[PDB]
Amino acid sequence: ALRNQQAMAANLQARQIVLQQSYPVIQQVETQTFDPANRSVFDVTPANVGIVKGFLVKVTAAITNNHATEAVALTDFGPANLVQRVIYYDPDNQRHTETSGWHLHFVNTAKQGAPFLSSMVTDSPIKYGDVMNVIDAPATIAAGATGELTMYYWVPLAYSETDLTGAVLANVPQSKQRLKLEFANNNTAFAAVGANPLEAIYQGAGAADCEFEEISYTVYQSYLDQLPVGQNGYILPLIDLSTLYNLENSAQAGLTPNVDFVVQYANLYRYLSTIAVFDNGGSFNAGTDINYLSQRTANFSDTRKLDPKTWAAQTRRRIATDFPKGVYYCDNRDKPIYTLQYGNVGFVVNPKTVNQNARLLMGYEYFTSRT
Amino acid sequence: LRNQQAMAANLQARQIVLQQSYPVIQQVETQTFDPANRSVFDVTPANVGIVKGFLVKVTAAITNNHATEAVALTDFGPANLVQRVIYYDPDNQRHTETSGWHLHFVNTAKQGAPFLSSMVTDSPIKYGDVMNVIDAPATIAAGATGELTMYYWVPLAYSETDLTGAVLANVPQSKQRLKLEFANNNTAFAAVGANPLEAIYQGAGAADCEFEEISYTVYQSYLDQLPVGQNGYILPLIDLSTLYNLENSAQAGLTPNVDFVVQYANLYRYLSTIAVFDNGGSFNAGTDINYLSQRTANFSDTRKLDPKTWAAQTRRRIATDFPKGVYYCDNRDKPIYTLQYGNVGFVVNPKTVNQNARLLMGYEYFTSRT
Amino acid sequence: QQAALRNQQAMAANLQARQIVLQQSYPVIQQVETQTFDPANRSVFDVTPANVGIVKGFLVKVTAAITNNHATEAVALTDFGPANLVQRVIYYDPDNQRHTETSGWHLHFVNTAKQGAPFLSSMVTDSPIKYGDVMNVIDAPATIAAGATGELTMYYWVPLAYSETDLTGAVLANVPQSKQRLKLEFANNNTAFAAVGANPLEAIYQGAGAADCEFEEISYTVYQSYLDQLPVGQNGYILPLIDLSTLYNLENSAQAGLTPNVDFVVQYANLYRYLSTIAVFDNGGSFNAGTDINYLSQRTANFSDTRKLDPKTWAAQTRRRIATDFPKGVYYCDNRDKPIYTLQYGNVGFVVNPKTVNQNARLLMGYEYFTSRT
Ligand SMILES: [Cl-]
Ligand SMILES: [Cl-]
Ligand code: NA
Ligand code: NA
Ligand code: NA
Ligand code: NA
Ligand code: NA
Ligand code: NA
Ligand code: NA
Repeated sequence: ALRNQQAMAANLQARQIVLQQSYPVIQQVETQTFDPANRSVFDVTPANVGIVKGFLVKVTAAITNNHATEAVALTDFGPANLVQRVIYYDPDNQRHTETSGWHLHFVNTAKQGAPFLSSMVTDSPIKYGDVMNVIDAPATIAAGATGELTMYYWVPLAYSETDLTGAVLANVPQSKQRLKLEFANNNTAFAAVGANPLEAIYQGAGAADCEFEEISYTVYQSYLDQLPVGQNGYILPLIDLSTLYNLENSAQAGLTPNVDFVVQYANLYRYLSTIAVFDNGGSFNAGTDINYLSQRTANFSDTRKLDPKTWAAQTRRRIATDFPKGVYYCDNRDKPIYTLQYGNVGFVVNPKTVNQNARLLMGYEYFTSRT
Repeated sequence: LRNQQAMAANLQARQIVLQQSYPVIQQVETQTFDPANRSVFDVTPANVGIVKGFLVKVTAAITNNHATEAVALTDFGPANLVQRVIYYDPDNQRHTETSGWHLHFVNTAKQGAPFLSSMVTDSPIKYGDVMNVIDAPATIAAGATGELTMYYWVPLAYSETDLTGAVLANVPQSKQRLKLEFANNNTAFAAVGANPLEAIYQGAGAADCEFEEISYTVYQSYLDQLPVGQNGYILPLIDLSTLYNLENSAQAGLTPNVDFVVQYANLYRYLSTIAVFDNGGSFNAGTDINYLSQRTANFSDTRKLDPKTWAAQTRRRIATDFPKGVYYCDNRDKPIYTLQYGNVGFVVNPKTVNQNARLLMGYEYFTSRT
Repeated sequence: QQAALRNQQAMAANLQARQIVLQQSYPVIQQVETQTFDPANRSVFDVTPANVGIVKGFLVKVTAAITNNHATEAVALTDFGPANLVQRVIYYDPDNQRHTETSGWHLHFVNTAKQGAPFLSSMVTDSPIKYGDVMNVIDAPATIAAGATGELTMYYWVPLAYSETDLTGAVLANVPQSKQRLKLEFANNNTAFAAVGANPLEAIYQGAGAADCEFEEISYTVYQSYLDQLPVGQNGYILPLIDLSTLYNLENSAQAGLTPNVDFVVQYANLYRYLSTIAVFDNGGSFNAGTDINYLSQRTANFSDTRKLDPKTWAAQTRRRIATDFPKGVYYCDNRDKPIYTLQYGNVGFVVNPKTVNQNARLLMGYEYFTSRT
């Protein structure tokens, strides 16, 4: 136990020194403009330099609705669905995050404490506001019109700007990293009336005649350069750099009215946050199809069994607003769910109404060691 | 000497408790009723671990049975769904005893923004007021029924990380008492021209408004699995021997252009002060006040400010203004504390004073159990 | 050789004394002066603050009534609007040393940057309880119609100390001999109103009725924030000597010579530790939302850019700092945790590579920095 306490102390000190001595850099890695009808999957090759903290991905797109008369309107996720999936592999080909664009975006929001890169509305007479359209998409695209969209995603390796847990040391000249981006295409972006809008950007009677004109992306890599050297070479937080900080998502089915649907935290990961999306057969409701949600331990005791509005209240304290309809969030950052500290734990949803093809899309944020 | 070590130990124990125990939020009671029959309830919380506070959810349906006239929300609106709250701990010592609106304003001051609100942004992703956590229709038309939702946090512990004021109830045995007095058909509706201070809706149809029903659910927040050491449970004795209370009072006797001073009592460490200028039923946006201040006898004013400048300081604390006639003062970093009664006072020099004018004061403070 | 231990010890002593001062003294905010005037008669004032204890800064309240006397045309707020009620502010301490010397718009943008949101603004929420813009702390009508009179209110915080907890830059004002001086150069009928097609940079309103707009009056009230009842010890008053011997200043400048697709570089001077940088691209009177820029960057002598970004990505970083965008053509850069200091690395420069350059284009730079009094 002394070897550990000292190991953690050494790690923190090394982290603190790296942060004080190195200088942060953010620089463009690659940009590409394309038509997803031609290609929608791209493998970006990050530069191998210093300690890598994450990637900021700018995505723009132009969409045209050529329907003769009908419009389409943004889905609840909208531009967050411009990227369908993101997967990162480090120089040792160890996979870190692999999740959907919508889940990654919701975590970006949770970590910011407000809708990611949004512009807050105030009474200021000075002309602050949505000036630069950092994340933007027209509410509707009428028949015959073309809309322009902009979206940003932060793909994290390091947990934060000050906590390097999960960061990647990329100083091995011949071992490349891989950032795979799978973009939306005409098939995923447009949903007909009555179809499931989960993965779509726009939905409406004009959907069949909507097409992307183009999508463009620019990946910026954030890293620390001029790493401090000491009496043993680079001073590095060994625990930070051998821990993976990942996001992943999965789908669970088998819900029945008034019965507890339990999703066990199946791995021995340290779960920092959990997102549960109740895709009630293509319908996304504002809590009205749920009796309660909870986190429960094998001891059968609930640590937070709450009605939907009260559950939402806790989230409002975290992001200053509510996540979209049917999206529920749970913060476990200070005391991560770890099944080896207490019995197995489960995330619980007791549904009031269950439509055909109902399912819970689970999104997790967690730490785990490489070994 | 000493103390340095007493506080050092208290803080160490607090840290161990926060690190080792596990937080739980649990429903302890729910009830639906008709205020025509009853509006005062005494909730019995569970005696388990260290209790931090209670989240009280209140929902109500209001029917405007008037034939042709509507009513509209007052400035406090749903914050008046609970008229008063009183908490007694296992040792029969009272902590908070205040109005629902004062409790709500403190919840907002502590959050740094309107309590449990949804902030509006340009995000195209559909975040927003999706769940209507705190909600009430702006107006209820003649013949219509409106649905309202309100939440209040009754604190024992000062915060999630500062357990000062928390209550140990894992042992006490004796019961705790959380008393709640709800709005009723006599307090919720104000006629045009009547004082709207304690009401939820005001308007020409008020006389014919009534509650269809009210429901409440109390959730208790506490720490379980308390850490044990040599001498036994590791506990922050100072935290648990200190009361963190909210209290209200009313003062009258205001006259144009004369300093109206409300004295702070001794012994209490006042963290915040709220003063509501109920100018005879009229609530104005500072236009009826010359200035407000906090003053020490023989040391003058530490912050004598015009109303807008006073409001500017508040905008730095809650990112907006409190409702008309509601003034806030933050003294958290250096609490008002006098060894002599009234060695410090809160001042309001009114420009205009209507009949039946008064200041409704609200205080947040720390004080020793002994 | 070494002996640098002195610095280490000096820093510790400075921090200890700062803490003692913060713990023992009591904060006071007090009105020092209020005046109502007609800008046609005068617009420059020199305020003499009180010499009491350690001065942290000044909160300046400014109100105005503007009438648009045009027979038919209206005027509308410029992007800066009421932030241009004060054109320039300059502070001198008792030793007659200059601290902040900048434009009202720059001071206001820094007030916003340090708050983490539009300065003293009222956010909008779904709360049914009537919070909101109740007190109109900073306010100005979006337009003033022909024949109408509009009322404005704006506030500026002129900092001496860096913050309420970091007294770096604060001023000890106890010498009865020499007075401090806070100079305010206000807007007047020649700066506040821009005709259609004229440069709106320094104006409050712009539009077809501008030539007939006039101030009815402007009023200001200066409140001084300071620490009184300073703690004493064996060696007398306990005081953070480094904090009180360091200047925390805001200054602005102007540079021209931009050409399409060529890097325009503005060098940071040596000795100053730059906490933030603001660059306003006054493209010949046109202020655009990034569309006239290829990219912006901060660069060191080594061709090494630490953040060469396209305008929207640059704007994204700013949204993380103030929760919204600064007005069109206004770009912000936060270097608070690692201040730009040309001694730490080679010379450093702020870069703008413009896509389009109109005649009379220029970059207006605003800086926040720390520097030794000596
Ligand atoms: Cl009943
Ligand atoms: Cl005059
Ligand atoms: Na192809
Ligand atoms: Na609502
Ligand atoms: Na009645
Ligand atoms: Na009372
Ligand atoms: Na306003
Ligand atoms: Na003029
Ligand atoms: Na200068």
